[PDB]
Amino acid sequence: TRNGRDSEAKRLGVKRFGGESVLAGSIIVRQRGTKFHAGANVGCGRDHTLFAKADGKVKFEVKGPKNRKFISIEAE
Amino acid sequence: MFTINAEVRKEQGKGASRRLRAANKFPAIIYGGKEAPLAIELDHDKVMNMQAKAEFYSEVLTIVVDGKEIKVKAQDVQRHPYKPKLQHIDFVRA
Amino acid sequence: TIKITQTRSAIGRLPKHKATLLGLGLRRIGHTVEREDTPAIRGMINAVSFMVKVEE
Amino acid sequence: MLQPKRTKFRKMHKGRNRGLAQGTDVSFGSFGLKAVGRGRLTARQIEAARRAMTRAVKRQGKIWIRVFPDKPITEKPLAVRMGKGKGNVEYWVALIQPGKVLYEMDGVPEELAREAFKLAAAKLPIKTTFVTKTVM
RNA sequence: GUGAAGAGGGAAACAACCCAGACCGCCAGCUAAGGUCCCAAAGUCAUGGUUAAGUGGGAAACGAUGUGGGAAGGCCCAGAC
RNA sequence: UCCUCCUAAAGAGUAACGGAGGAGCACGAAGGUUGGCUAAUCCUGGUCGGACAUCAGGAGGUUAGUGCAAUGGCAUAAGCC
RNA sequence: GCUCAACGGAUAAAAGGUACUCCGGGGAUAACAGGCUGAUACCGCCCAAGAGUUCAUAUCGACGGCGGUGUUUGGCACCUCGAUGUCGGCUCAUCACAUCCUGGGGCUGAAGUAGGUCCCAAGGGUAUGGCUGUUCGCCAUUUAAAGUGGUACGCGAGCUG
RNA sequence: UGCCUGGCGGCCGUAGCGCGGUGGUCCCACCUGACCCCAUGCCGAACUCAGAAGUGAAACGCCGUAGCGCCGAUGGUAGUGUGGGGUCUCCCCAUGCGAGAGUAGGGAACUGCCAGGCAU
Ligand SMILES: [Mg+2]
Ligand SMILES: [Mg+2]
Ligand SMILES: [Mg+2]
Ligand SMILES: [Mg+2]
Ligand SMILES: [Mg+2]
Ligand SMILES: [Mg+2]
Ligand SMILES: [Mg+2]
Ligand SMILES: [Mg+2]
Ligand SMILES: [Mg+2]
Ligand SMILES: [Mg+2]
Ligand SMILES: [Mg+2]
Ligand SMILES: [Mg+2]
Ligand SMILES: [Mg+2]
Ligand SMILES: [Mg+2]
Ligand SMILES: [Mg+2]
Ligand SMILES: [Mg+2]
Ligand SMILES: [Mg+2]
Ligand SMILES: [Mg+2]
Ligand SMILES: [Mg+2]
Ligand SMILES: [Mg+2]
Ligand SMILES: [Mg+2]
Ligand SMILES: [Mg+2]
Ligand SMILES: [Mg+2]
Ligand SMILES: [Mg+2]
Ligand SMILES: [Mg+2]
Ligand SMILES: [Mg+2]
Ligand SMILES: [Mg+2]
Ligand SMILES: [Mg+2]
Ligand SMILES: [Mg+2]
Ligand SMILES: [Mg+2]
Ligand SMILES: [Mg+2]
Ligand SMILES: [Mg+2]
Ligand SMILES: [Mg+2]
Ligand SMILES: [Mg+2]
Ligand SMILES: [Mg+2]
Ligand SMILES: [Mg+2]
Ligand SMILES: [Mg+2]
Ligand SMILES: [Mg+2]
Ligand SMILES: [Mg+2]
Ligand SMILES: [Mg+2]
Ligand SMILES: [Mg+2]
Ligand SMILES: [Mg+2]
Ligand SMILES: [Mg+2]
Ligand SMILES: [Mg+2]
Ligand SMILES: [Mg+2]
Ligand SMILES: [Mg+2]
Ligand SMILES: [Mg+2]
Ligand SMILES: [Mg+2]
Ligand SMILES: [Mg+2]
Ligand SMILES: [Mg+2]
Ligand SMILES: [Mg+2]
Ligand SMILES: [Mg+2]
Ligand SMILES: [Mg+2]
Ligand SMILES: [Mg+2]
Ligand SMILES: [Mg+2]
Ligand SMILES: [Mg+2]
Ligand SMILES: [Mg+2]
Ligand SMILES: [Mg+2]
Ligand SMILES: [Mg+2]
Repeated sequence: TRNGRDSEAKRLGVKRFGGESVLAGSIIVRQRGTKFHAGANVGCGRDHTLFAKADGKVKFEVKGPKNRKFISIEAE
Repeated sequence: MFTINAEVRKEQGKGASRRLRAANKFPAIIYGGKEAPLAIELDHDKVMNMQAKAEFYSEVLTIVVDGKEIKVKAQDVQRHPYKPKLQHIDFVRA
Repeated sequence: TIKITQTRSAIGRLPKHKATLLGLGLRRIGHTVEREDTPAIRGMINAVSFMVKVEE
Repeated sequence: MLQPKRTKFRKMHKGRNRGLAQGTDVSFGSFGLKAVGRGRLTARQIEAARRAMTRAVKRQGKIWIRVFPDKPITEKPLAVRMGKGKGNVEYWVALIQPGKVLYEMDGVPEELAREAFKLAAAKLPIKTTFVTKTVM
């Protein structure tokens, strides 16, 4: 009548959580906005995916002057 | 002439303070200035006949704890939302 | 030293308390077992602390 | 009566009814009548109690209502099989949890206020009892 | 989580509830859930209070000098009722 | 058939004849880059000008905007020349 | 190039009727009756603005509150489809009591007469006809009274259709 | 070494707004003047250049500042895993974990590589 539709979401959120070790090319956070920002040695894609450039351990770091979540990459 | 006779609780927190509430008592706290927060119990029905006057909340109180008549004033009070009771009082050291 | 016995059964209880008895090796009522001591063993006994009797 | 002039969306869910109160003490006047049980207050009962208590106050003093019903309760119409959607809003209900106050009064003395609140207590589905003005 | 694909004691019987997981044999001992006045096995076991209504052994709004315990007050040999 | 929030129980996912909404296009720039800039609203003064055109400061600080639904973003602007 | 839009797309191409019907199944799934809640129905209670010359309580009760009974209209699809015959009459009943009559007591805005209204009481009794297929209903006419319900809305291995 | 002032940093409202004073030798702003160097969708307002008569008024840092905002106790609160119940539409028990809002309070930043001026 008026209430028939919905759409399943694109299975978003954090994929490689903060603390463990990732490779290069894999994705950390598939997200909508710039919700977790442009952290150290990660790229924000076209659809603002957080993908690492180097290898090693991830770390969820607060930074910035407006309290923004940056997602970091350092060499393990 | 308003006085207070009380002693100090053994174990703190929720499950102990509920039995202390059941056993005709209720907690309090005494803070302020230089002395640390003193976490004592009180007598329930022996201060129900004392909180019935505004001089409780406008006059000095002498608490006899540790052999020391502390000179306090009433600070804040909590009550059971559907009971004629008392729950928890603050007392500043002033 | 420690000692452990199991007095209540485990059938109608959780799979979070049907795998601590794996790590305690208790396979029957009365299956008394001595193990080591550490904070981890006390933490693995305070999850099933309604159905064992410690013997010390 | 009371009713919302505007809801953002049309029909709300049921929820549940857990928790103690928030508006615990007398906040404006001198005398109060306070709920004890757990339940649900419609739009009609509170204004019926408002008339049944105004009739005892005889336009003297002042009274305050604080609760205001806004839950869009519904009904499924009679002789319709259970499917084919939800129903249309029939009346507007307030939620009353144990301890919440409903009305406050000033001016008119307390011994009149006993029976003046007892009459409006006798038209209400959950047991209430009187409380006074507490100086802190 | 039982139950379907699971037997057994307690809920009278009662797939789903609590106890508990029986491979076979014995005229052997300890308990769980639950019971101990006889039916049907085990306390008419001891102190210790309430109840007088078969309440126990079905229920609301409200009602009342039924009843037991606590906390205060006012009036009083300026004898209060 | 696809898209947005909620029900969905702090990660993904989770249904019904449950609660509300949008799409089946556009853009030769509304694209890439360089350089630069910053709002909605009311008060006050002013040629016809009124409660609302344009002009002046001035308060206030994204309460504004995105080619369109919401949701999440957005000042380094992804908003505007 | 394919609004295959019924959007994983059967064909390049497609609408209805069966009370003349037939088959495999189905209590997964409808009607009849049960069983489960009890929303509507009915009957007792609570507050008591008022009406009643005075007066809430003789009799009614506004705006509202809570239950009972399982009794109408309903909701779920459990037993029942390798079948339990269904409405109403005729013939036989039995229990329930929220009691129509009859029995005993209190109130009244009860002088007597006749009544109002609750409380105890279910032993016994409860219309013959006109009209439609009809329970009911309306009407004519008696009596102390022409009660209300469950029993597969009792009863077709008992009877009309 | 000490104090002050200039680009860059750590820092993320205890670091920001309030109101009252402040300091111009050097630095910074205002300022001065403008044809080619560039400049305005009109215009030395912005943007660029040349120079230093004049001022520290506005900007810009300091001290004073509880009107704020902000941080923040201890104590109590319902929630809450896991297990037993009850007067099972929701609450009580033994166990831990026990926050938001508010009370007592702090609170006018702090610091680092660098260059100049004045003093010790
Ligand atoms: Mg607890
Ligand atoms: Mg609430
Ligand atoms: Mg399973
Ligand atoms: Mg099967
Ligand atoms: Mg069995
Ligand atoms: Mg059995
Ligand atoms: Mg039974
Ligand atoms: Mg048996
Ligand atoms: Mg076995
Ligand atoms: Mg036992
Ligand atoms: Mg025996
Ligand atoms: Mg005995
Ligand atoms: Mg009762
Ligand atoms: Mg006398
Ligand atoms: Mg989720
Ligand atoms: Mg565009
Ligand atoms: Mg104007
Ligand atoms: Mg840009
Ligand atoms: Mg298909
Ligand atoms: Mg398909
Ligand atoms: Mg197909
Ligand atoms: Mg084809
Ligand atoms: Mg024919
Ligand atoms: Mg023919
Ligand atoms: Mg056939
Ligand atoms: Mg069959
Ligand atoms: Mg079936
Ligand atoms: Mg039917
Ligand atoms: Mg049926
Ligand atoms: Mg029926
Ligand atoms: Mg019933
Ligand atoms: Mg009766
Ligand atoms: Mg009278
Ligand atoms: Mg009456
Ligand atoms: Mg049947
Ligand atoms: Mg057969
Ligand atoms: Mg049949
Ligand atoms: Mg009777
Ligand atoms: Mg009579
Ligand atoms: Mg009889
Ligand atoms: Mg009879
Ligand atoms: Mg006889
Ligand atoms: Mg005849
Ligand atoms: Mg005829
Ligand atoms: Mg007839
Ligand atoms: Mg019937
Ligand atoms: Mg029937
Ligand atoms: Mg019948
Ligand atoms: Mg029949
Ligand atoms: Mg027959
Ligand atoms: Mg028949
Ligand atoms: Mg025929
Ligand atoms: Mg100043
Ligand atoms: Mg200044
Ligand atoms: Mg200038
Ligand atoms: Mg807390
Ligand atoms: Mg806190
Ligand atoms: Mg500060
Ligand atoms: Mg300042």
